[PDB]
Amino acid sequence: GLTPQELEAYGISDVHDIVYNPSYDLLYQEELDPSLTGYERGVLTNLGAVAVDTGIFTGRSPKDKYIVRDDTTRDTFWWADKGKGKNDNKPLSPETWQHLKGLVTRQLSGKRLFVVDAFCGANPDTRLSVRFITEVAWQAHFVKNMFIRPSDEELAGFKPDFIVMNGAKCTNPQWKEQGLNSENFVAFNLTERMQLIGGTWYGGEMKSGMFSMMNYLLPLKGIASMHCSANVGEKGDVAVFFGLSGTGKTTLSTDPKRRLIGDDEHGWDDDGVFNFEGGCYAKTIKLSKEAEPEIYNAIRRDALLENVTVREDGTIDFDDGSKTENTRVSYPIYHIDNIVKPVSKAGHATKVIFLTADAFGVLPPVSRLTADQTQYHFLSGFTAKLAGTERGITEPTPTFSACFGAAFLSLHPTQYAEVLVKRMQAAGAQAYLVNTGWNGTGKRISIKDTRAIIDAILNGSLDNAETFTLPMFNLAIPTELPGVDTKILDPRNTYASPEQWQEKAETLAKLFIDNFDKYTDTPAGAALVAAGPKL
Ligand SMILES: Nc1ncnc2c1ncn2[C@@H]1O[C@H](COP(=O)(O)OP(=O)(O)OP(=O)(O)O)[C@@H](O)[C@H]1O
Ligand SMILES: [Mg+2]
Ligand SMILES: [Mn+2]
Ligand SMILES: [Mn+2]
Repeated sequence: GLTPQELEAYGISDVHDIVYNPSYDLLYQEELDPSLTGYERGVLTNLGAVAVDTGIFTGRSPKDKYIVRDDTTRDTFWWADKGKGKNDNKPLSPETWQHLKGLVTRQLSGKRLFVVDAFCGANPDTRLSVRFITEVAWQAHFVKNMFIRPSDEELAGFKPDFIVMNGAKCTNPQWKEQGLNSENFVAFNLTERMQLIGGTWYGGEMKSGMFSMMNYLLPLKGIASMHCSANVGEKGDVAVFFGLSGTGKTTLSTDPKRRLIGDDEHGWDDDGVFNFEGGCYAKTIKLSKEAEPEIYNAIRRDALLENVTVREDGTIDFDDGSKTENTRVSYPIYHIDNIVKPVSKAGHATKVIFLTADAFGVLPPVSRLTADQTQYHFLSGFTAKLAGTERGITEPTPTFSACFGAAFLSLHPTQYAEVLVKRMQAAGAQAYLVNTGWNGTGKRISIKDTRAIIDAILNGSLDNAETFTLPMFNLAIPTELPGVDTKILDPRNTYASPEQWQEKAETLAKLFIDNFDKYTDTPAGAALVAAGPKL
């Protein structure tokens, strides 16, 4: 356990009630306490899982993310203001940090506090020992699910390496005078080894905050740090699935034929690929028990639903995105039946899958990448969406996010690329581009077809298939694949003619070219242009 004087050390005073390492049973009764008000309230669903609303913030707030610039961070961080590409790593002063710390520590003072000790990183040599402090039971539940739950033995010798103080209920009235974005804040200090959260209740800030910290510390020690899911076959063949939010990393890694290593966040060291987390954070929008039975089955007692609409009878409307499109459920990883255990890690990845949801309907469902294309597409980090749907228009809107996760990058995209390539080359890994998004049907490729594509990548079918070169993007695509619909494999087949596809392909290529130009300020970047799409 821990004493109230141990919290004083952090600046939190007069804490009468400390709930250290709350059990799942305790979190359940806390959440369902009928006297809770506002966003603290949990409701019990017919699936046995507790549902909560995360408040005004139903996703991350990258515009409120700040990192203290000091002698420890100055020369290594990928700062928002240093002319090295757009990012959310906005510099914060030590003085302004101290003000934010006072807000949170005063807010947590005199309150009933939940303290969750956990690990970020499956390996003792590189894991953070994180102490999370919160005044909201469901927030403690979120981190219990999403971080590695220490054994009783590990708890006895637990020494925090990082402190996360969640003061969601407090705001910053000085934000205007302090040059900040809003009264809310998601702040990091690498000198004091601390994250502070104010204003936003969204639990994801804690998950993505610690990921940002691993993304900083690990590649500085030669370890790749990756926004990917990962799984392993019976033979010990490991695959990682990169991709932006909504591209299928959680959906497609949850494959009953494969043992799940992890959902979202992985390191790659001398020994192999290892999960940072102790749980999975699935999307539930339009969730289908038939399409995703394993994810659906995971939704039960100890899972935590977010922003879903719950009917009066306790049933959930998974289709209802009224509160948000970003409806989620966290659950501890063992809610998945086939997982790597007791420790979430395996060997070196030999299959590297880049997932993308191409709203432009240009990209093939699968193509095997060249070495240079792998690098080009990794730095590009493309996905798109239909932004106009609620208005009855397409509005395909592109996102280029370096390393398929620029939002969590603490170092230059190039540093992530370099270490990924080093690990890939030593392992003889191969890379694949998968479009889990749209084609000329104006509809998304089915989950079934995509799963059958993944099967073909993993089992070697794709590697041994006859291929030809898709024009413009110069992508090796197969003529056919076992278990896959042949028509869809060539992105041109779902339009009236190849020329209608070409119109869209030219548009998309120009976006890639315009976007990549920022990487050409170096000889290696400039050399990668040849691997990109060509008009
Ligand atoms: N062909 C397809 N392949 C994969 N997912 C699909 C497909 N068609 C529809 N989907 C839906 O797209 C979403 C993919 O979301 P998923 O949870 O895998 O995102 P993610 O890549 O894990 O993102 P995050 O980093 O935010 O966790 C799900 O809602 C899934 O039901
Ligand atoms: Mg996911
Ligand atoms: Mn007192
Ligand atoms: Mn993610």
